[PDB]
Amino acid sequence: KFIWTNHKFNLSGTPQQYVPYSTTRKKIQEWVPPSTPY
Amino acid sequence: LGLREIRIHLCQRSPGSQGVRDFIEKRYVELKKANPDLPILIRECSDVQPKLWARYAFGQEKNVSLNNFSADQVTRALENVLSS
Amino acid sequence: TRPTVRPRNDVAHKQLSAFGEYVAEILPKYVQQVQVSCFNELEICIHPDGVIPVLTFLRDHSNAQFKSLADLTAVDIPTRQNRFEIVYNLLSLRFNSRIRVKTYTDELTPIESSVPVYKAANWYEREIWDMFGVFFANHPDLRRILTDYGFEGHPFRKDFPLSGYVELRYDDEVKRVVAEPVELAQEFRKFDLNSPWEAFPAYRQPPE
Amino acid sequence: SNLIEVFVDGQSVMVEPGTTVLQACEKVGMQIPRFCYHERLSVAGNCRMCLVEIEKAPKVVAACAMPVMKGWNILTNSEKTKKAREGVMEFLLANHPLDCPICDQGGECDLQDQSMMFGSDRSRFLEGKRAVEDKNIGPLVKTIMTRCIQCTRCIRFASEIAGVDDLGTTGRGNDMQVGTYIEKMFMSELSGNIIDICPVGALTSKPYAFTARPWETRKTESIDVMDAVGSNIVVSTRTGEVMRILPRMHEDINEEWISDKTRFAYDGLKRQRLTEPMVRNEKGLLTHTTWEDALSRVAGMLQSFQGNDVAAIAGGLVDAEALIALKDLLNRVDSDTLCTEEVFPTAGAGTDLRSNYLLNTTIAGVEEADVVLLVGTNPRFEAPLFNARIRKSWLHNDLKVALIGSPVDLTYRYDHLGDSPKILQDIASGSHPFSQVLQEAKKPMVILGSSALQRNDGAAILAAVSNIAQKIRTSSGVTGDWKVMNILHRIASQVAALDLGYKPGVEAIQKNPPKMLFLLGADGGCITRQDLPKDCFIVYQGHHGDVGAPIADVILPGAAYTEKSATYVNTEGRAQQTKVAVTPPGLAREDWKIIRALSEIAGMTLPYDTLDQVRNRLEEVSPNLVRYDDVEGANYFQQASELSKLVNQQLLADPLVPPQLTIKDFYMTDSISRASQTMAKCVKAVTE
Amino acid sequence: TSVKPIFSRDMNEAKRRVRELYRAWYREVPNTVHLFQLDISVKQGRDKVREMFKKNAHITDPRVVDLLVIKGKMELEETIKVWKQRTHVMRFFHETEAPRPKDFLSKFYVGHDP
Amino acid sequence: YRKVRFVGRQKEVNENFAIDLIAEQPVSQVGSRVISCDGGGGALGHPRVYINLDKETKTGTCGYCGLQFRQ
Amino acid sequence: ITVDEKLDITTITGVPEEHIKTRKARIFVPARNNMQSGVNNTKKWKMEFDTRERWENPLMGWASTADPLSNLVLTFSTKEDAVAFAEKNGWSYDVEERKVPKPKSKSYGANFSWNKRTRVSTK
Ligand code: SF4
Ligand code: SF4
Ligand code: FES
Repeated sequence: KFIWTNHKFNLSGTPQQYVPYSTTRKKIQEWVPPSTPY
Repeated sequence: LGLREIRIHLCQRSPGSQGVRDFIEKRYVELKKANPDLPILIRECSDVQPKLWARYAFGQEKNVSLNNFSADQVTRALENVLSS
Repeated sequence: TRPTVRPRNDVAHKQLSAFGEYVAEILPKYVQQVQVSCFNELEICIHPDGVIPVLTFLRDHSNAQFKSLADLTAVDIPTRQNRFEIVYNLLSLRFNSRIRVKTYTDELTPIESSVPVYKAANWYEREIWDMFGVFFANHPDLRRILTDYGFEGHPFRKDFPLSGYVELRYDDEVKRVVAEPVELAQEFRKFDLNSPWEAFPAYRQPPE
Repeated sequence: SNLIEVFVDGQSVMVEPGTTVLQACEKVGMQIPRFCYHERLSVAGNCRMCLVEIEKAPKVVAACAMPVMKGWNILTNSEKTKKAREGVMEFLLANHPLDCPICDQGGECDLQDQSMMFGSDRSRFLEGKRAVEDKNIGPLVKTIMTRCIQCTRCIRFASEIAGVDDLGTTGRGNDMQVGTYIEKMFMSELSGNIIDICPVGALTSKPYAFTARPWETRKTESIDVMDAVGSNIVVSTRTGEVMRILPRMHEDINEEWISDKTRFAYDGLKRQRLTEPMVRNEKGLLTHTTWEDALSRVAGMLQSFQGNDVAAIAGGLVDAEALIALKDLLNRVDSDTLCTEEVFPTAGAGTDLRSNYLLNTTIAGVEEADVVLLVGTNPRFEAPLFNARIRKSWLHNDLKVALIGSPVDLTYRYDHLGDSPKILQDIASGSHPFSQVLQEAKKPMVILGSSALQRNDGAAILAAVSNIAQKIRTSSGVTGDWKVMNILHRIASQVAALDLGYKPGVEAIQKNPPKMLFLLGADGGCITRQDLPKDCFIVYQGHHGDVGAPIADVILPGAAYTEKSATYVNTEGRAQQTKVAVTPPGLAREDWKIIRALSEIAGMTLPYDTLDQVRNRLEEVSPNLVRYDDVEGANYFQQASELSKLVNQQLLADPLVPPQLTIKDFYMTDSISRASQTMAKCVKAVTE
Repeated sequence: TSVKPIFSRDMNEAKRRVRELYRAWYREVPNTVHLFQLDISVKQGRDKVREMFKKNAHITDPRVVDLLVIKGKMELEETIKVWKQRTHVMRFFHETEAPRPKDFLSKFYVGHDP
Repeated sequence: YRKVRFVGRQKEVNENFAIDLIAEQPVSQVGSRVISCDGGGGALGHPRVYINLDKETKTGTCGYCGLQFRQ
Repeated sequence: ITVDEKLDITTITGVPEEHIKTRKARIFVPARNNMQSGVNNTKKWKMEFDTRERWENPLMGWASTADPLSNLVLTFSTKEDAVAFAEKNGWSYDVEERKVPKPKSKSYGANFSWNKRTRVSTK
């Protein structure tokens, strides 16, 4: 287990080229303004 | 307006400035025994040319100097501005 | 101690004490220090005056040949108050030995070319003018080798931040390949490896 | 004349009769490896990793505790010593389980920078390794006791300096643990400072717990301002953010010690923070506007008001370089009536000559002092390092103590003299004793706080206590000069914010209704909008949002204490300049550069741009704020001893009480504390 | 300071020198401006030369004023010949690089803490 | 704002997650005091580390290993 | 020989660019990381400059930067020869001071005492 069944390739656009991204949680957590009341 | 404040700078040594140190002995307790409003300022050391400073008229600085004086020379040098 | 520790040899260390004893004997106008590297090599600390002179004595003699010039180089040390350093390095073909000649300097003080003594310091002196900035006078030619035509910084000295000051990139807005200030895609992380406790007692700096 | 010569490694060196081997062999530049020995603590013998080998005697001694007699030959490096230091540090690697990937000290530990350089090569054991079990103490100290080389450097410290006696040694033989027999959690100030002590990774810090190893960081020295004594700290930066902070081992203030609050409080620095300018809008609407926009909003409104109708008050941790740019600007429109948030009662002094205004005998004075009387304060939770700078000196030589009012829990044996303001007076002559004891004292000392001085009768106790200092000093009064009467503050930047000449106490606004205020104070509950007249606007300036963020007109951001090169002052009147670390987030800018770009867009344009043209101005208005860390000789309280006797005001009657009692209020006080979410974890582990 | 100077002695032969190679530059800007087939107003080429020689003005010393020369004496080797291909030259006049504010309030809206 | 980069690119992300995949393990027991945690097979796995389970009911899985472990 | 004595305070100009007058260097003795007791990381007076902004790079989060010095630490051997290299290259600077402990007086065997107040238990 924990390994595949068939296979894949190295393809140029498959459409899926995987085009990596960032894997992390946010950073500074900006402030929320207060709601409707004065 | 003025005036506003008076800052007597001095030095701890180079006794050539000692008049100021002596001026406190002479007129401070007495000089400021009146004027219970003005907040004259003794700050520490310019080490050289113990320039007296004063500030008034929207924060314009006027700096007299002193280098080597006697005791009463400065006592009369202060009312130069203080009368005005 | 024997199995893993490099076995020493004494004979090589007796002679290079002698033969170097007396080149502080016969040219005292110049040589200001000499010593023996524990591995059986010599270092002759020489004033900047003799450079053409001393080699010329080392150039020919029947007691010291030193015809083969191998490696000229430099080192640049701040907090030596005279920055740079030279190190000449010469092999004497008959007597099988290496004797290196250290001569200090600054940027402003010139040093005089060795080129008529050996013709193989022709390049090694063109280079150093590029890198560190030392200026060798009376040199048949002085030019720019190892570096591009733009570097005005003289890199290998210790003030050049590793990435130089101008990255390069080509743009099609006209037809050239032009130069815009350096903008990286990663910080070049600075790690910090220097561990405490002073593991070397023998080199222990003066007590102070 | 009283010294010995002893040859270390065949080199002569002089040593006072009664220094040990280790303090000699340091003088010539060697470290005998160390485990249980440490300077500031006491000494015991149970590491056995320093074995020096004496010359001509078959035994091998230990260089921690044993004197040095007429000259031995102290032989560090031979084939005898190297037979021991290799043979101990293969013992204490017998049980030391296979951490170091993940032991959070894994980059500094001393089972690591010994046992490569000194000592062994590989191991022969081959099977074994007890593993005991951990427990918990508090939400700081994290405890894996599987390790414990058992120097017993955490234990001799509790019974020592921070006087809380809890930790113990429970057991016999191969098995003894350390942590406490019962379940008692161990919590106090300075006792978050252990985790410098323990040489291996037994005790490691909670909030930091897993974030970064220590070869990656960047040590940029700094100074901590939440409070009087300051510090000397050192920050750290990974990616351009703060990770954790240490002490810097200054030799007077912070011996090696940093307090607890100044350590775990970096954590509310990146939490809730105002990153922009925010415009006014008329409603409860408050919105973000481009930097240029809400600058002029308040620019013109200065061209309206004039005279005392516009007054600014800055009471907080603000620097000593935004206490000029703001003073000269608001004083070049000739409107002053400005003070700080604090309250310093004044009669005939309090600015001039200062003499009573700062702590006179420095921290390093206490070490010599003999008789002490301190009143109206709980020195423990304000300036926590002036406390234990008594404690260590209360021990190690004799010292006497007395407090006035509300007996609290301190760490050492004092005695409550009396509780009321009305006790001070009768001590002028003989009554309610000491009577001669302050009188017979060779170096008396008296310490008044900022909590008691802040009463409504305040100008009396200042003048009532000064008398007893005059009472003694006029006799001799010490030897000698040896100044006596002195004060201690609890607030971060005041002695700067004051002896620049900014009048003490918030009154000058309390008499009239000035329309336009600038709040740098700012979070004290002193001035409200109800107390103000009609909606004429106050402009908040500062980094946080705590209280006074909503009640305000137009706000402007700023940089905290780690982002700006500033100048603070501690209560001996030194000058310590914090240094840049992270560059401030979003759009916020430095404070004294937000003044001059308020000036030029308005009428007057102040006479400087760069920093050095700020401090020359700091140099005119004061001489000693550019003298970094030197205590200049001044007494000058004779002439103010009499002149402050001018007014005759007498006391109130009511027992003195400090604001802080036992703990829970120590944490959330200033600004950053309040928003620090870990304090929010150790405040609820107090109540229950 | 005692060290041998390079070429000059004090300030005069030195400031005869900087006057000198000026003309080698001033006489030859343009032969290149047709040679590389680079197009500019030939007077630009005579503004830059005079823009640079006025730059380092505060120099108080020989062996500095000789040092700068040894650089300046070189360039006329490369440029009066062709060792550069159009793109080692034109880099003097920076075409692409967006302007710097250099004023105050133009900074304060773009960029942190210069 | 940031989110326009993977438009049409299908955004590789991790189908399984180990955030907790651990708790499904039949947390073991021994009947003894201290144990040897060398995991995943001899000489492939974390360095040997011995942990004490004496609490009441807990264990301790050494933190390299993760695999829920107790008596 | 052309010895030609004179005095002109050594300075050098043109090699860096605007970073001559903009910055302020600093000369300081490193403080000993306190998590460990090793005293050998002291003893050399280095220098290191001011820190300017590191921002975030909006693709990954590497913190990319300008300020091309930012990472240099030279190591000098002493103060007399410390300032030697700021003037000679001509930029502004500042100085800190070295620190070493009190003498001090510590004696085991004073820990068991008749009338003294220093008497330890469970050491
Ligand atoms: S804790 Fe100290 S000893 Fe145990 S592993 Fe980490 S470093 Fe090695
Ligand atoms: S913490 Fe680790 S080292 Fe410090 S005492 Fe307890 S066990 Fe020994
Ligand atoms: S270091 Fe030797 S006794 Fe602790």
